[PDB]
Amino acid sequence: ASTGNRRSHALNSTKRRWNANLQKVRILVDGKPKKVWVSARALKSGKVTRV
Amino acid sequence: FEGGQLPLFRRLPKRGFTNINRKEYAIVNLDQLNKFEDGTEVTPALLVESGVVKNEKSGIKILGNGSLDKKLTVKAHKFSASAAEAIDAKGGAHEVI
Amino acid sequence: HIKKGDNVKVIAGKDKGKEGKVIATLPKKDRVVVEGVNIMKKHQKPGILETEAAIHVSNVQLLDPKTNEPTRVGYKFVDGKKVRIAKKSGEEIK
Amino acid sequence: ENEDVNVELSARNIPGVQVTTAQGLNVLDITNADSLVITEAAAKKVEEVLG
RNA sequence: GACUCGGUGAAAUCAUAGUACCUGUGAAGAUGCAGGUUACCCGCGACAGGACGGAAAGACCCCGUGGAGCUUUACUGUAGCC
RNA sequence: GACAAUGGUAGGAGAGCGUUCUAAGGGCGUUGAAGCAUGAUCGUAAGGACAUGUGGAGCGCUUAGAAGUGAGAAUGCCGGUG
RNA sequence: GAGGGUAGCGGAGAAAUUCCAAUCGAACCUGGAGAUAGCUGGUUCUCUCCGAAAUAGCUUUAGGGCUAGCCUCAAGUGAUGA
RNA sequence: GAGCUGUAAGUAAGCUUUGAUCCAGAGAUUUCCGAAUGGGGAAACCCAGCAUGAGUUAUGUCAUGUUAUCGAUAUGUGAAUACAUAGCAUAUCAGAAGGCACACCCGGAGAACUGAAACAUCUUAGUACCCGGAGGAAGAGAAAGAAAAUCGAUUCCCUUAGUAGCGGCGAGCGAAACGGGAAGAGCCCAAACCAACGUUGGGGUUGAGGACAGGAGUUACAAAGGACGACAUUAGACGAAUCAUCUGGAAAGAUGAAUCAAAGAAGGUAAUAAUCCUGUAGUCGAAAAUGUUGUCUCUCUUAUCCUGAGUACGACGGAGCACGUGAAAUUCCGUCGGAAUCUGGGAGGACCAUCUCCUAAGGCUAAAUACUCUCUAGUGACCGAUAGUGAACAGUACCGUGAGGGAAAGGUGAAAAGCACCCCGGAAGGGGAGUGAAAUAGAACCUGAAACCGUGUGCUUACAAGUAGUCAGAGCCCGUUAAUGGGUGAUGGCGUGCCUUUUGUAGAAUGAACCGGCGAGUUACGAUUUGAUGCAAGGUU
Ligand SMILES: [K+]
Ligand SMILES: [K+]
Ligand SMILES: [Mg+2]
Ligand SMILES: [Mg+2]
Ligand SMILES: [Mg+2]
Ligand SMILES: [Mg+2]
Ligand SMILES: [Mg+2]
Ligand SMILES: [Mg+2]
Ligand SMILES: [Mg+2]
Ligand SMILES: [Mg+2]
Ligand SMILES: [Mg+2]
Ligand SMILES: [Mg+2]
Ligand SMILES: [Mg+2]
Ligand SMILES: [Mg+2]
Ligand SMILES: [Mg+2]
Ligand SMILES: [Mg+2]
Ligand SMILES: [Mg+2]
Ligand SMILES: [Mg+2]
Ligand SMILES: [Mg+2]
Ligand SMILES: [Mg+2]
Ligand SMILES: [Mg+2]
Ligand SMILES: [Mg+2]
Ligand SMILES: [Mg+2]
Ligand SMILES: [Mg+2]
Ligand SMILES: [Mg+2]
Ligand SMILES: [Mg+2]
Ligand SMILES: [Mg+2]
Ligand SMILES: [Mg+2]
Ligand SMILES: [Mg+2]
Ligand SMILES: [Mg+2]
Ligand SMILES: [Mg+2]
Ligand SMILES: [Mg+2]
Ligand SMILES: [Mg+2]
Ligand SMILES: [Mg+2]
Ligand SMILES: [Mg+2]
Ligand SMILES: [Mg+2]
Ligand SMILES: [Mg+2]
Ligand SMILES: [Mg+2]
Ligand SMILES: [Mg+2]
Ligand SMILES: [Mg+2]
Ligand SMILES: [Mg+2]
Ligand SMILES: [Mg+2]
Ligand SMILES: [Mg+2]
Ligand SMILES: [Mg+2]
Ligand SMILES: [Mg+2]
Ligand SMILES: [Mg+2]
Ligand SMILES: [Mg+2]
Ligand SMILES: [Mg+2]
Ligand SMILES: [Mg+2]
Ligand SMILES: [Mg+2]
Ligand SMILES: [Mg+2]
Ligand SMILES: [Mg+2]
Ligand SMILES: [Mg+2]
Ligand SMILES: [Mg+2]
Ligand SMILES: [Mg+2]
Ligand SMILES: [Mg+2]
Ligand SMILES: [Mg+2]
Ligand SMILES: [Mg+2]
Ligand SMILES: [Mg+2]
Ligand SMILES: [Mg+2]
Ligand SMILES: [Mg+2]
Ligand SMILES: [Mg+2]
Ligand SMILES: [Mg+2]
Ligand SMILES: [Mg+2]
Ligand SMILES: [Mg+2]
Ligand SMILES: [Mg+2]
Ligand SMILES: [Mg+2]
Ligand SMILES: [Mg+2]
Ligand SMILES: [Mg+2]
Ligand SMILES: [Mg+2]
Ligand SMILES: [Mg+2]
Repeated sequence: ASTGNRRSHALNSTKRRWNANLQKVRILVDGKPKKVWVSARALKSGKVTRV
Repeated sequence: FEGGQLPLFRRLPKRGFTNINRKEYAIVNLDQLNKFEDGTEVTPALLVESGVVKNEKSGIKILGNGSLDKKLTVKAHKFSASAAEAIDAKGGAHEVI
Repeated sequence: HIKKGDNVKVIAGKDKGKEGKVIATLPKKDRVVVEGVNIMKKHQKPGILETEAAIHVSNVQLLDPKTNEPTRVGYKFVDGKKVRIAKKSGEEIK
Repeated sequence: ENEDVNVELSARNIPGVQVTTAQGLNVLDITNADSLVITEAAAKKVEEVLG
């Protein structure tokens, strides 16, 4: 997750974060099936296949 | 700071712009061409070598201040009208380079 | 370069010009005790002891074997040994 | 004229005597001296360099 | 307790002080200025009218484009929630 | 020689005194340096000498250079002593 | 009574702005940090010449500032000063 | 190469030319705590298991090794559950942990006082602090670049330039390319395509290339080693030349006469030394270990297809770019969408077309550069004991529950010769006598200012009203840097300290008990002006 700013209309700055769209799925890590937190963009990409 | 009275450089407006492609020429007047012998061929290299022009800038321009009493051949990027007239009148020639 | 048993001349101090045997050497302090030189009178509690007090080694000088004149001493090698030799003459020092 | 090692070594320990080359001439050294002893070649080189 | 004697022995304060009163003068309430009046030098026990007595760079009051806590239908935000 | 001018806060201008260090020159000092103390001394001022005592090993002068360069006040800091 | 827990943008409070290691409207220590201080106080040798102002205008300005006015120093100009 | 058993005196007992103490290289030993790791624990302690060994009839006791957790490898064994897996037991490895000068470096995260003469955008500032990771440097780096006549990786210095630009267009913020320099170095893959049984080899690496058709090296470009030599470092050795007199306690000073110098740096020696000592110039030296290094060696080598895909890119929200969303290109992050395939793709500050330059979405790379807890050798118009480190003798004493704060304190003499002995005194302390040049150098020890405290007395003072002085002035007492002198002062005139701040202060407005020390316009870089100086249509780097 990256840090940045939330900006008001008067441009007042407040620190905020951008979180990943993590989804808890099972992806068979190192041969062994395992439920892990994985980003939806990573699931779209195709490097990680569920089940 | 004027103690809270609106300062002078705020009560006055901004004016104009700056040209990015502004061309500025090194200038040689007629009176500076009098140091060369009769029949000389004047060139930016010769003007630089002789100390007439330190920084060449966008090019050399000949202007018409002073009197030209020596016949010359002048090769410069720009000439003022009086410079060309006084160079040619004294029997010399000029070329635009 | 000044050793116990040496015959030395005192070249500075109260007893300048006197000769004596080097009784003791205090190399850490660079001082020697010369017999008959720098006699102090100390108040012994359980009289007045009269005994030599050390003087700086630079106030004594060796005497040359030949001329019997004061001499600085150099060093030379003879069959893997360092031997004191006089500057004035060059003869080895006892 | 140039770095003369034997002259420099012979004159080094004499108090009041200083040795320099023609290139090494400086105002403090000349001003301090009461007299200048310069060789013919060194004089010629000085005359050449200083015009 | 105070007071006298033996022992021991601080403190706040303090421009230098041989430090009178009256009427006046004066930054408009004087030991210290003017004119008078009064007064030999040095202690000790007492009293508190003055030294605008000591203590704390007035808490009141005003001022600083000083601070802090608090309020709200002041401004601008924001945790959170819908 | 003969005329003028010379009170002064904020403040402007000028010229100097003294302190430590440096360079060069020239000097002093156990027949007693610096420091300290006393004095009836000199200079327009800041200040400079000399003599004597104390002290016991360093220190002036000239020209120029450089500054941690001059205290009476900050309810200043430290020490000593009232 | 003993052994433990809650910590300062916080705890705890039968509620007093009450307690949190002898001053709590926001503990203590260190750092940012020589915060900032249009406010108060202080600012060290000498002499020589000149010598103000406490006004106007504008100013979230009124015990601050800016320009002008008044001081000084230096060059000019020369009748323009009284 | 003769002393030695630390500081560090004192004995006692010893060691040492049969070579000690001491110095350097390398070894051996190295309790306990601490990441601390057998378990526990209020660090420096308590309590164990297992194997082996002492001891005891035997138990108790002891010695040695081994036993943390997470990783790694390999042997089994075993669920829910049939195969399996998870899990469990055992052996082997000793990979991680923690620390720091963690100063410099990279990254994560990130204020506020402050400036804007208020303040929110902005600024302070991507600074302080916190956290993570390392190295001797790090980072960057081999053009989808700078540009517009061409250059050719990165970095760093000068300059461009306080320019262009950004900016409640306020306060402020603020480049880059060109040019001049330091240094200089280039490379490896993925892919197509072959050989073999998708995985290994071969091959290939770009601005058009590829597929297909001896010379280089462990500093990147592959990686381990030996032989000999060199140098340097870590102990050391040699190393010229002066005598006399004088004053003195002492000579190095003065005086006279000499000498050496590749050595006249410096320090010491009883005062100030080129020639007395330690040294200096110069020369020499390593058993051992450690480096850097050269040669030999030793290694390796001789446009048909492809060219990085959830990528580039786009929307929305942000951030980084000098640049605040703006005409905002260029770089990155989250969410969501989402290409092209040499007739390709990217940039040249919106964007389009042409032109020009380049070839992203894989990786590696020395040097020039940053810093100093350190080490070695040196330096200073730097301090000299209230200075200089807080600390010359201390992170101690002391203060605090703790984090933490944090002092004061240097000098006998040349040499202890540190006062035998006598006298008063319980002692302390003195007076003599001695030592010493000096004892008013006697350890509270160089010099010894002032405040302050005493003893003696030349003049003066008990009828007097006061910022203590000043001007006048008898009397008395002295006699000097010998000056129309010094001390004191009956009596008379005049006279409300200083500083600050004020219209104005004796002020009853402020400040100071006194004395001493310390204590406030400085420096750097820019600007402007004046004086000085050099040159001058040139001046200057
Ligand atoms: K000596
Ligand atoms: K008052
Ligand atoms: Mg009673
Ligand atoms: Mg009593
Ligand atoms: Mg008055
Ligand atoms: Mg009145
Ligand atoms: Mg009255
Ligand atoms: Mg009166
Ligand atoms: Mg009384
Ligand atoms: Mg009273
Ligand atoms: Mg009062
Ligand atoms: Mg007040
Ligand atoms: Mg108040
Ligand atoms: Mg009141
Ligand atoms: Mg005057
Ligand atoms: Mg007058
Ligand atoms: Mg001035
Ligand atoms: Mg002056
Ligand atoms: Mg002066
Ligand atoms: Mg001095
Ligand atoms: Mg000062
Ligand atoms: Mg004071
Ligand atoms: Mg007192
Ligand atoms: Mg806490
Ligand atoms: Mg309560
Ligand atoms: Mg209360
Ligand atoms: Mg209340
Ligand atoms: Mg309390
Ligand atoms: Mg700050
Ligand atoms: Mg402050
Ligand atoms: Mg006047
Ligand atoms: Mg007024
Ligand atoms: Mg306004
Ligand atoms: Mg341990
Ligand atoms: Mg343990
Ligand atoms: Mg443990
Ligand atoms: Mg391991
Ligand atoms: Mg391990
Ligand atoms: Mg580290
Ligand atoms: Mg680190
Ligand atoms: Mg502000
Ligand atoms: Mg860290
Ligand atoms: Mg780290
Ligand atoms: Mg030697
Ligand atoms: Mg010698
Ligand atoms: Mg002699
Ligand atoms: Mg590519
Ligand atoms: Mg941005
Ligand atoms: Mg950008
Ligand atoms: Mg942009
Ligand atoms: Mg783009
Ligand atoms: Mg002192
Ligand atoms: Mg100190
Ligand atoms: Mg005695
Ligand atoms: Mg006695
Ligand atoms: Mg006696
Ligand atoms: Mg005595
Ligand atoms: Mg004395
Ligand atoms: Mg003394
Ligand atoms: Mg009477
Ligand atoms: Mg009388
Ligand atoms: Mg009176
Ligand atoms: Mg009077
Ligand atoms: Mg006034
Ligand atoms: Mg008033
Ligand atoms: Mg007064
Ligand atoms: Mg009064
Ligand atoms: Mg006041
Ligand atoms: Mg007071
Ligand atoms: Mg004082
Ligand atoms: Mg200033």
